[PDB]
Amino acid sequence: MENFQKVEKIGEGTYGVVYKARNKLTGEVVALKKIVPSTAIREISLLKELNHPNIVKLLDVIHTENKLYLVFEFLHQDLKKFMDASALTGIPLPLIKSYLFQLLQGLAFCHSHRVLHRDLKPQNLLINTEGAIKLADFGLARAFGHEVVTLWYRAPEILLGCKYYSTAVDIWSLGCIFAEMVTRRALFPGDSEIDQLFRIFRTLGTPDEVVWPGVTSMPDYKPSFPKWARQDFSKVVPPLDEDGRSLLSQMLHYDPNKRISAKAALAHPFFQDVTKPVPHLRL
Ligand SMILES: CN(C)C[C@@H](O)COc1ccc(Nc2ncc(Br)c(Nc3ccccc3)n2)cc1
Repeated sequence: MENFQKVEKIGEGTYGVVYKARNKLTGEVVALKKIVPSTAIREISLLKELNHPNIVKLLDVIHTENKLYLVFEFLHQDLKKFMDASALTGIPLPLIKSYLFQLLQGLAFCHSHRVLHRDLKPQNLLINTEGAIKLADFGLARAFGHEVVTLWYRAPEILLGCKYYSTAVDIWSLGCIFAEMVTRRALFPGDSEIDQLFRIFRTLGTPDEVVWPGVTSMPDYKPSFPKWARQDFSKVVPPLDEDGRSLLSQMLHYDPNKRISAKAALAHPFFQDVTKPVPHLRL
C-alpha cells in the first residue's frame, strides 16, 4: 500500500471499501478495493485472467498482513449516479440499448467461462466518456461471500432458497436494471426478502408449477404465499417498445432454465439497430 495515495472514498462495496487512488511510482490512477482463506486468493487469481472490454480490468491483487487489496482500472462514473443525473429527462433509448448490449456481451464472456456475478446493480456498473459500460466486482461473491445490501436485483430462485443458482441470476438482475433505466424507477424495490419476493409476485404473478416446474418444492416456497395475477408488460415498462418488452420478458422468466441466456439475448431483434452513442457526463 505504500505505493498508493488515497484520493477519495468512492463507495462502500458489500465486502470492503473502494477508493480512488494514485500509484506513487507510476502516477497511474486506479480504484483500490480493501477487502484470508487460501481458496479466496486462488479464486481471485483466476479473475485476473478474465479479461474483456466490458469487465473492469483487475490490475493486481495485493495480499499483505493478512489483508487483501484489489487494484482495478479506474472508470469515470457509476451507472447509479448517471441514472440519478438523467432522472429529469431519462437516458436516451439508443444509449440504454447500447449499455444493455455491452453488458450482455460482458455477461456472455463471463458465463462462457462458468463465472457469474451474483450481485449486479447500478452501483457496480461503470461507465466512461467513450460510451462504454463495464461490469465490476465480477466473481467476487464466489470468492468471499453497516449499509444495507440491496435486494432489488435478486433473482427469485435465490430468494426462494436455491443453493446452486446459475448464470440465469445475472440475466434477471440485468433485466431489472434495464427496466429501471427505461422507466426511471426501480422495478422491484423490496426492503426485506419477503417484500422483495412479494413485489416480484405482484408484478409477474405468483409462480406455480405451470410456469415454473419444481417451484413449489423450493426450500423457502410456502403454499401459503398469496396468489397474485400477472400484469401486462405494457403496464410495467410503458416507454419500452414491443421488441424491448419481448426481450425484457425473456430476461425475467421465473424458471431459470427458460430465462434467456446472454448469448441468445445478443441475437434478439431489439439489437438489430444498436449503436454506440456517447453519454453526456458531468465529471
Ligand atoms: C453520487 N456520488 C456521491 C458518487 C457515487 O455514486 C460514487 O461515484 C463513483 C465514481 C467513480 C467510480 N469508479 C470506479 N472505478 C473502478 C471500480 Br473497480 C469502481 N468500483 C466500485 C464498486 C462498488 C462501489 C463503488 C465503487 N469504481 C465509482 C463510483
